[PDB]
Amino acid sequence: ERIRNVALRSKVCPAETASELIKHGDVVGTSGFTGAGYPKEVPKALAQRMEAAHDRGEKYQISLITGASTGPQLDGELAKANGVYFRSPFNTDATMRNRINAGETEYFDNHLGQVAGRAVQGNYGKFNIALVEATAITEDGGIVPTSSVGNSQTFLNLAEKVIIEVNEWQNPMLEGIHDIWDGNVSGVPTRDIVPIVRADQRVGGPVLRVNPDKIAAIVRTNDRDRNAPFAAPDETAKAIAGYLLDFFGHEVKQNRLPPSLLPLQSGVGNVANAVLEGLKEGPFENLVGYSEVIQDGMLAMLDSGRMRIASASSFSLSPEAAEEINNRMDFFRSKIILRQQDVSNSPGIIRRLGCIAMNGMIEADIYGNVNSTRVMGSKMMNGIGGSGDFARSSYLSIFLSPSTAKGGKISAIVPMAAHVDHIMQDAQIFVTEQGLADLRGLSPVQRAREIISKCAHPDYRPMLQDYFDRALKNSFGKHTPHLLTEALSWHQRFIDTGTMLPS
Amino acid sequence: ERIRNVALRSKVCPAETASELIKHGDVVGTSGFTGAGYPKEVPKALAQRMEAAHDRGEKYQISLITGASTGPQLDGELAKANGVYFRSPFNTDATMRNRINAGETEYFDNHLGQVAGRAVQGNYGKFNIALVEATAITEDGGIVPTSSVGNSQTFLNLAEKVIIEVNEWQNPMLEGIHDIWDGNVSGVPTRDIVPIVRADQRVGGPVLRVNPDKIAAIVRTNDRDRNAPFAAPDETAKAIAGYLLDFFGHEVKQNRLPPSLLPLQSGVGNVANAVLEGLKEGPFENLVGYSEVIQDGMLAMLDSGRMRIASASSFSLSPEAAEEINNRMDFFRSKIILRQQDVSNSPGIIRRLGCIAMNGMIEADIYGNVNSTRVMGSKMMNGIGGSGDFARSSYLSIFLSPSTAKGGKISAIVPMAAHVDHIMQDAQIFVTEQGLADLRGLSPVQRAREIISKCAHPDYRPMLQDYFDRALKNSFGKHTPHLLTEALSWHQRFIDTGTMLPSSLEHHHHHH
Ligand SMILES: CCCNC(=O)CCNC(=O)[C@H](O)C(C)(C)COP(=O)(O)OP(=O)(O)OC[C@H]1O[C@@H](n2cnc3c(N)ncnc32)[C@H](O)[C@@H]1OP(=O)(O)O
Ligand SMILES: CCCNC(=O)CCNC(=O)[C@H](O)C(C)(C)COP(=O)(O)OP(=O)(O)OC[C@H]1O[C@@H](n2cnc3c(N)ncnc32)[C@H](O)[C@@H]1OP(=O)(O)O
Ligand SMILES: [Cl-]
Ligand SMILES: [Cl-]
Ligand SMILES: [Cl-]
Repeated sequence: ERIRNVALRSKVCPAETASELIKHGDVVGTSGFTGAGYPKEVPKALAQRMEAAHDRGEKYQISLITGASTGPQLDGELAKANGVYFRSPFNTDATMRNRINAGETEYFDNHLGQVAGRAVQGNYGKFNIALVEATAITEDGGIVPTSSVGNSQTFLNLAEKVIIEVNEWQNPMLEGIHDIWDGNVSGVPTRDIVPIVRADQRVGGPVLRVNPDKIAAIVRTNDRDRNAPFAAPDETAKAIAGYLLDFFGHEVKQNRLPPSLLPLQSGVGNVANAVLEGLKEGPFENLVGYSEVIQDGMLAMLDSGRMRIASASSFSLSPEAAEEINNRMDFFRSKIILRQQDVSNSPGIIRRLGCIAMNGMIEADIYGNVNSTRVMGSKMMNGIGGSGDFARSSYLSIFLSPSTAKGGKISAIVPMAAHVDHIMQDAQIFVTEQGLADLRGLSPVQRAREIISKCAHPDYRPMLQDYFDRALKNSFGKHTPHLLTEALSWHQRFIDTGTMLPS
Repeated sequence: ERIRNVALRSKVCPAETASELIKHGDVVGTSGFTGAGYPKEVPKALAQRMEAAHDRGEKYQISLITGASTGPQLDGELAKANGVYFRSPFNTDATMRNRINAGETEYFDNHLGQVAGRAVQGNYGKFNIALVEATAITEDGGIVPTSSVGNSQTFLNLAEKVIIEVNEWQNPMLEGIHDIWDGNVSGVPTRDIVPIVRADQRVGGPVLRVNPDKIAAIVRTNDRDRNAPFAAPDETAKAIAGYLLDFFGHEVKQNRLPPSLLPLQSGVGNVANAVLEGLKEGPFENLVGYSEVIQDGMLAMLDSGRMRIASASSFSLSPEAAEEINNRMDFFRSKIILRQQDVSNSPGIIRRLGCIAMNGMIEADIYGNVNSTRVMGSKMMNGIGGSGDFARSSYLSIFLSPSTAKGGKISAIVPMAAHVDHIMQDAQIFVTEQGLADLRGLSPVQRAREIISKCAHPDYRPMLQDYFDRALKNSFGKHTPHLLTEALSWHQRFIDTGTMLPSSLEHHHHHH
């Protein structure tokens, strides 16, 4: 029995009835982070009732605030129903992405570590509903989270009414893996000092806390987390990993990093995951993770023993990896700590621990400004996520990408980024399959020489050098030379012709 | 006597001789932050010898790393001499700015709170010289800083050799105003918890620490800081301050801020001065500053009790205010704390205290991304400074600017910023003399509607609205609509014609 508090069993009701607690205009905070631990059955019932209401000519939309990305049962279903008027902070569902890029759902991708604080400040409005997935409800009424923690504790604090989905699909042995801190991380200033001084330090307890009087409904569910698999590292990804591992090796040899490196943060995506695959058989032992997420590769690192322990807010496992950890939860449970996302992504803690940040990117310009989010400057991919949290706060900020995209039709190194998420100051190292650019110490024109020569694809490098050389001659100022008549012209060329390569 | 350690008196020597310790190629770390507490006599002597070398075909340049901005005697003299091959992290000297924008001095404007850490990591190379201005040297060889702390403790730690300038112009009773911590803020990980939980909290001691064996020279000096003329509020600044104070008043009446607000950070200038004058007149009490700087307007508030404490790394005072804080240093030393800049600008502390950040800007685009640094995308003004430290970490991030620049020929609200320092996520409130845009809760298209309607100048609003409307119809995606063919075209128009305003001899979509 998952609901171990006998009194709360009287609150069990159908998902459909529970969804009726959610009214047009409601601000709804949910569990869910990188396709892990989001509610499933209540959103589906909601979505159907929304569609019905729209047909009758009744407005029915909500504001949906999450930990980060969710899954087809939540973002997918509600987007199909046209039922979300505002979404924050991070999405990876294709149907919701389409709503966002069509202007049908309003979207703001906050820094993930800041979302709890902004919610408490009231930036999203009053929380009408918290909808949280649980593994179990303890005898004293504690809510055991599932495969993520995210913002669930904050949403439970803020919400007028609480709906809990108790998901029998989730592993009962997850209980104990979470660390939920009682202190003021994201509340009214002055905030508390968070006493984490080692990446493996537990400072909290295993359950979310909530006043039982606020629980309006408990829904028994049975449905799987769903996420995409990662691309098995190809020649490009392996080349990137090789350059980065060589780099770490040199840093250690020059005594600029310990032999066990520093706590590692590995971002979302295939490239970051391939680096981890490299590290699992690498020359750095006793590694520690202090990350936003644990992807397949990090789990692989724990398995090989190269990494001793990993801190994160969530799992981001492929279907096959997810099945792996559940068969072996007793081996992995002691190697993993799942924290609130305002703690995993705390800039104070990230800087204190000296994290190494490794993140993907859409594109960088020749001066090493980075776009993580908006293709051609206007079309959202996923969101900034915690990449800003970690890039700015880290000891070393590394960005990783194939040098081209769309089968060579796009250069990932451009004259000017069409959108900036990470400024020059927040990016020190760039790696593509062409090589590695170490920008420490360098002015912007010196950054450009390194990025162009080390990272750009041979198809595009002469064009980039041509832009830079002519900018140096003709730019308004020479500190960060640009030709404004053509800075964004490669992007426009792609829009116009389907390729950044001239005819 | 300012040098109270007898042994160190033997290292006193003339400025010119001290300057000979600095060699071509050297990396030099100096005191100096917002025009306060930078060395003066040794840089002047160095510049002379640099020029003399150059005249004989001999190379002589240094790398100059500071706290932040310095003044004519340092950045000015060395720039005139063409003596600086690399400069970091922040400059406001006009001659040095010209070297930077001509490509004669390489420049990187690091986040001010990060500079110490990157120096310790080795990003600037090995420090050959630390050149630091002092009020006094204590009996046990402690170095009492002057009108700023900046990065001086880190530079003293890293440098192979140390030169101290003891400046008798600086009031002796500055001793005690500084708080220097020996804790690991910017050293090798894992770093220490910095335990500051109140803006008035001291965690360290009154002196910089240095192994006396590294002190190669001490120079007796007597010269003024750069006390920039008071920037008297004009009507634009007063309007901006008016909107901001009205906003604060409303936040308090809605219980989203205490009647004592939260610790305040402001940049320097016209607008900040108007805001400080407004606070002195307003309905708020028990104010607290946690900032980079002490500005003129604070002294009156510390005097009256309106402000209880001001934390900063430096003084940023007019001649009037600078001489008044001197004649009353016994009083003001109890009301002010000067900290290392890696503590004044610590993101963890700024967030913990819940600072309200109020910063200037070159321009913002319609979606509320902010340029603080690079005019037309390529020409450096001053540098990012601590604006990223505070904007990102603050409880509320506010950007304040006239809606136009260059006598109306530039719009400070543009289709696309030519350079970005602060992304949308780091900017919640915009204020111009046209009004205040509160962007909390808003998507980028919603941000644009508020920025265009509240902040843009009437001469530019129709052009902005036209760009936005056509972008909404034609952009590659509609999440942050752009027209890449014309996104930077207002900037190019300024480069080519000296104005962003269009000619009616040509078609423009908003004219119809
Ligand atoms: C600690 C917080 C970490 N979180 C974050 O960094 C969140 C933001 N980052 C991200 O979303 C991902 O890292 C990125 C930026 C999408 C990169 O992901 P990744 O390493 O898996 O890259 P990958 O090369 O596989 O490309 C992923 C997608 O982006 C597309 N893409 C990547 N670079 C692109 C570019 N320069 N232009 C256009 N599309 C691009 C790529 O085509 C693919 O989309 P489709 O499958 O074709 O629809
Ligand atoms: C806590 C750390 C705070 N530190 C920082 O914010 C450092 C970065 N910020 C800064 O340097 C300043 O806030 C800014 C952005 C230069 C604005 O300065 P300010 O608020 O005193 O405004 P002000 O209108 O006086 O402008 C300063 C200069 O920039 C120029 N300027 C301002 N906006 C401009 C624009 N949109 N286009 C071109 N020039 C512009 C202005 O003409 C003036 O130049 P001059 O010295 O007369 O040749
Ligand atoms: Cl650097
Ligand atoms: Cl801290
Ligand atoms: Cl917000």
